Amino acid sequence: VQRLTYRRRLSYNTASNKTRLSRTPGNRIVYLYTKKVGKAPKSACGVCPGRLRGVRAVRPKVLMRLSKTKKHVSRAYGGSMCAKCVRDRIKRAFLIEEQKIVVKVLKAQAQSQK
Amino acid sequence: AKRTKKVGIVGKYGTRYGASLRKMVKKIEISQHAKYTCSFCGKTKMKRRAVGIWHCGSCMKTVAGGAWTYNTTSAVTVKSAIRRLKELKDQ
Amino acid sequence: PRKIEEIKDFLLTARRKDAKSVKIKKNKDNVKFKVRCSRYLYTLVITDKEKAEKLKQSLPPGLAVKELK
Amino acid sequence: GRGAPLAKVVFRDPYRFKKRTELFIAAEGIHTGQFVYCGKKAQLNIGNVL
Amino acid sequence: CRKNTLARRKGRHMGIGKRKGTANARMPEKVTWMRRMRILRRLLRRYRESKKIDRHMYHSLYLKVKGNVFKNKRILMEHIHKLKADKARKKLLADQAEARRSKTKEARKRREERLQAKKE
RNA sequence: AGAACUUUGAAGGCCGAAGUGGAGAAGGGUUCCAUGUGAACAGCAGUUGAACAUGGGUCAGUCGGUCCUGAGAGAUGGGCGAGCGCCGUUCCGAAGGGACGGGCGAUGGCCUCCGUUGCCCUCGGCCGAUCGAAAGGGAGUCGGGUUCAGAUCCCCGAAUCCGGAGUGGCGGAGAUGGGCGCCGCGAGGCGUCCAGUGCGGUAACGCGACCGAUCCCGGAGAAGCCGGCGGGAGCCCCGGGGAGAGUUCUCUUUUCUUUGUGAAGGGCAGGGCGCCCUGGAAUGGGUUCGCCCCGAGAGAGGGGCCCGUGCCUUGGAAAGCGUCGCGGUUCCGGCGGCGUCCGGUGAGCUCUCGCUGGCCCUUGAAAAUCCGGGGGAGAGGGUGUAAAUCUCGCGCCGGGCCGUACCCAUAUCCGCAGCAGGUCUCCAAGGUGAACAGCCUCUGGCAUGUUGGAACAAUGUAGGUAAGGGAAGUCGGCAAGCCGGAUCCGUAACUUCGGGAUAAGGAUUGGCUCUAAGGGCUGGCAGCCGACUUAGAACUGGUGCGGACCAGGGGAAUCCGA
RNA sequence: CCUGGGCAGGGCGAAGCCAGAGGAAACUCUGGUGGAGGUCCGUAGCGGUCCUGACGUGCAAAUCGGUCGUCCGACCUGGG
Ligand SMILES: [Mg+2]
Ligand SMILES: [Mg+2]
Ligand SMILES: [Mg+2]
Ligand SMILES: [Mg+2]
Ligand SMILES: [Mg+2]
Ligand SMILES: [Mg+2]
Ligand SMILES: [Mg+2]
Ligand SMILES: [Mg+2]
Ligand SMILES: [Mg+2]
Ligand SMILES: [Mg+2]
Ligand SMILES: [Mg+2]
Ligand SMILES: [Mg+2]
Ligand SMILES: [Mg+2]
Ligand SMILES: [Mg+2]
Ligand SMILES: [Mg+2]
Ligand SMILES: [Mg+2]
Ligand SMILES: [Mg+2]
Ligand SMILES: [Mg+2]
Ligand SMILES: [Mg+2]
Ligand SMILES: [Mg+2]
Ligand SMILES: [Mg+2]
Ligand SMILES: [Mg+2]
Ligand SMILES: [Mg+2]
Ligand SMILES: [Mg+2]
Ligand SMILES: [Mg+2]
Ligand SMILES: [Mg+2]
Ligand SMILES: [Mg+2]
Ligand SMILES: [Mg+2]
Ligand SMILES: [Mg+2]
Ligand SMILES: [Mg+2]
Ligand SMILES: [Mg+2]
Ligand SMILES: [Mg+2]
Ligand SMILES: [Mg+2]
Ligand SMILES: [Mg+2]
Ligand SMILES: [Mg+2]
Ligand SMILES: [Mg+2]
Ligand SMILES: [Mg+2]
Ligand SMILES: [Mg+2]
Ligand SMILES: [Mg+2]
Ligand SMILES: [Mg+2]
Ligand SMILES: [Mg+2]
Ligand SMILES: [Mg+2]
Ligand SMILES: [Mg+2]
Ligand SMILES: [Mg+2]
Ligand SMILES: [Mg+2]
Ligand SMILES: [Mg+2]
Ligand SMILES: [Mg+2]
Ligand SMILES: [Mg+2]
Ligand SMILES: [Zn+2]
Repeated sequence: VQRLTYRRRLSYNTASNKTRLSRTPGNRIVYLYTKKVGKAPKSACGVCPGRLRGVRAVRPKVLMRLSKTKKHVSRAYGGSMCAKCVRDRIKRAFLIEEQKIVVKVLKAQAQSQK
Repeated sequence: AKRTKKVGIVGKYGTRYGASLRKMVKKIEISQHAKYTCSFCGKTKMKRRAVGIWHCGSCMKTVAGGAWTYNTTSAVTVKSAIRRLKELKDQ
Repeated sequence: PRKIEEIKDFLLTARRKDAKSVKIKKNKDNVKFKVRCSRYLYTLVITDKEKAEKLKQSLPPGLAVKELK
Repeated sequence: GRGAPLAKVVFRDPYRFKKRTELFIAAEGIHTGQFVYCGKKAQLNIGNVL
Repeated sequence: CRKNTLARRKGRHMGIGKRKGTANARMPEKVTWMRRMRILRRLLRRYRESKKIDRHMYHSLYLKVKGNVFKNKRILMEHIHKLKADKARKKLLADQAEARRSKTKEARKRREERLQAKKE
């Protein structure tokens, strides 16, 4: 029944004025300010979309607070790939390099036989 | 139950804008709202993006198709002429 | 604030310098010991009054003690 | 304002190590991941500029 | 207010004349369908997880609950009882026929063994 | 001195959460507050006021500007112009004054060891200086109290951000292991060699830290609207307890108020995953309100990760609130006791989070800042001695400038004014009710809108009726009035087959009793616990039932415009 | 043009989806489900049809009371 009131001089329901309401220990409903949610980093331009797992999804100005455990995964290409890209790129690099070696030795045999 | 007999998907409009115009818009609305078989993953997940763009749900391989179908028949004729002129007399 | 679980950790932090306020608050079921060292508030809560008495005995006498009622 | 789709094709710079991103007009039937070939003696397929 | 709420709980002041909105406005048909079908679809889960309905009849009665056939929980439970009583008869008569065929083929195989012993 | 108007008690009313309430942006500039006067202004009046005179009042690292670009505005290079000047924003420009590393020279400080200055080599798309949001982007403060006027600013208490560290403030990582030979019973010690820019889990990934330069790549910033559905909070409902108050003509275990945990850190619920392993399915299977998913791996089992605004814990009961009692003239954010509890449920309203779908010749913004990854150029102790670095726990110092009062309005704005006019927003209770409709109440405001007293004449302005006829008045059914909500039957001509359609036309509607149906939770069918809906029947009231309010007259046609 | 804010409840019931029935097949029919639309009644909001109502030296150098049209959008609106 207690109607509550703004605290800043931001009288419009904008995107930055995205709030909640809590209860004070002095038995009074207060209008508290909520920081906007930060999303986790995501797919690297071409794989199935989905936020990368193991990263504290905060603002990048909170990533100055965040240390070097909750921003990446210990694997190489940790905080950039969701490891399905890692297991694809490793096999893709290996297969294409081995097939280029096979094409090179086939051209060498063609040079030797012709 | 067959609720509508002639209008089909166009019954969202109603009594307006003419029988011939609604009949000509019916086939291409069915064409833009129908799901199409993805040629890569084999699924039926080709959903229409903005005009000219088709998008498969699985494997995320976005393709540039026709404005109202997945492949224009004139474009298939163009593709046949391009492969014919490719393998005709070695360019 | 921070809740210290071990007795020896709170004891070593109380002997640690630049800690100017130690408050003792008894209660109907337990007792809380407060260190206001610098920008943090360290609380050792314990329910055994004999352990509270021996920790008050082992409290360093060079530092001031404030009792809360 | 354009009914034709835009195609974002990234290239490799043969002079300094940097991946250059350009904006082609998307031809009919091209898909993401298709290798677009450009140059004089490029083999004639749909999507290759020559 | 509490006396009037107790009267509404007993079922008074709810005649035809003191209705001012439509039936969909009073009790929505979508909400009635949601409650009805959630109950009729989790009773099948409590049957299937415990003992009652198997893997194959679950999907059939699932689609039959999705269709507007089963009105409520009582006739759903009675139709499950009817299907179980039909399955018991269909397996009992098949077991009787299988027992007759098994005894006939066992007698045929044993007499074939007797004639094989007579040959060699 | 003086009261229909000032103030207080009391009585009766209005605004009734879409306010006549609590606060803001623009605008006003002292109107905000206290004291005194009432000539002057307030259209009567005043002891009153936004009038007059005097004296006060706005305190910020964490509220905003300042930073960034948006549409755009703009100067130099350049071109044009008699000319103040004009065009243009990459065009026709020698439009970077920065930096890693190395070498040489000089200076200074404890010349141990470091810090500056000059020269050379090498690197370095700015999409071009600069401006442009008090609603866009933008790191980080919340709880209590304080005055006559302040409040996230002041006091107490409790936190967080951004910069600083040269003689490198304290720890902890890095970091201390293995092998050989000799002595010693052994623990251990000695000589020598080698390694040591972290570990674990099959995994998704986790931790107290984890060398990183020019360069490259990626993400955040960074996205439309509308349905649905689920979780969380706040408010509302009910049952019991505790504290105070109202009624008692009679009844009423009755009626009204209240019944607390902030930011921050840890743990545990709940939600979610297009995240992994085992494992292979068809008699196809699993799940949604709707969908959807599955051999490119479904069901099932075991895991991992994200949000955790929810609960507990330090904060935190010493405050705060209710109630009772006691001391000081006063000053003391006095003094003492008790309580500040147990639960249930929701087509309940608002906000928030998450999943999914639809709509499109509409694809729904950039930049400042910040992070990760690839690359290994380089750096350091090299041994029984400890470094190169730390995005880990602490500790120390600083955060400059500007605005902060009040109205935000049928009286502080604009309209010549205390003008039925206009001006952009957040919060929203109880009942009836589909409804944030209309009506009556609660918190909270008010004196009826620049005057009072007496009577109820003509005429007028708004409201309601009227025997019989029902449009005969009038250019014309102008105005006014009939149907109006809901449930159950039934719906024509025509037609673009969608509609017309709530066509038209009939019946019922109150009160009080029952009956039937629609659910959840436990045990190997039985037993416990609650919501508002539908249908049927009986009894009865002066045919009375949408009882106020809420609110479609209908049909046949012609012309025009889809 | 950029940047933000807002729009109570009900009625009609499109595509898709489920189940059942008829038939020899082609195919047809029935009950749900779904929530489509420059869709209907209607509030706030925006405009102003009629009473040619009230004023008409008015509150106002254009306002007010009923009766109104539209209200998910070719919608209304602040700032630059
Ligand atoms: Mg802002
Ligand atoms: Mg429905
Ligand atoms: Mg008066
Ligand atoms: Mg009075
Ligand atoms: Mg208001
Ligand atoms: Mg004043
Ligand atoms: Mg006067
Ligand atoms: Mg006076
Ligand atoms: Mg004055
Ligand atoms: Mg301060
Ligand atoms: Mg700020
Ligand atoms: Mg110019
Ligand atoms: Mg010039
Ligand atoms: Mg600027
Ligand atoms: Mg104030
Ligand atoms: Mg405060
Ligand atoms: Mg710091
Ligand atoms: Mg919800
Ligand atoms: Mg809830
Ligand atoms: Mg918390
Ligand atoms: Mg203020
Ligand atoms: Mg006014
Ligand atoms: Mg006004
Ligand atoms: Mg209510
Ligand atoms: Mg009701
Ligand atoms: Mg509202
Ligand atoms: Mg007035
Ligand atoms: Mg008459
Ligand atoms: Mg009469
Ligand atoms: Mg008549
Ligand atoms: Mg007549
Ligand atoms: Mg006439
Ligand atoms: Mg009329
Ligand atoms: Mg009458
Ligand atoms: Mg006729
Ligand atoms: Mg009609
Ligand atoms: Mg004619
Ligand atoms: Mg027209
Ligand atoms: Mg419409
Ligand atoms: Mg109509
Ligand atoms: Mg109408
Ligand atoms: Mg007008
Ligand atoms: Mg008017
Ligand atoms: Mg007139
Ligand atoms: Mg007159
Ligand atoms: Mg209207
Ligand atoms: Mg109307
Ligand atoms: Mg309408
Ligand atoms: Zn695909």
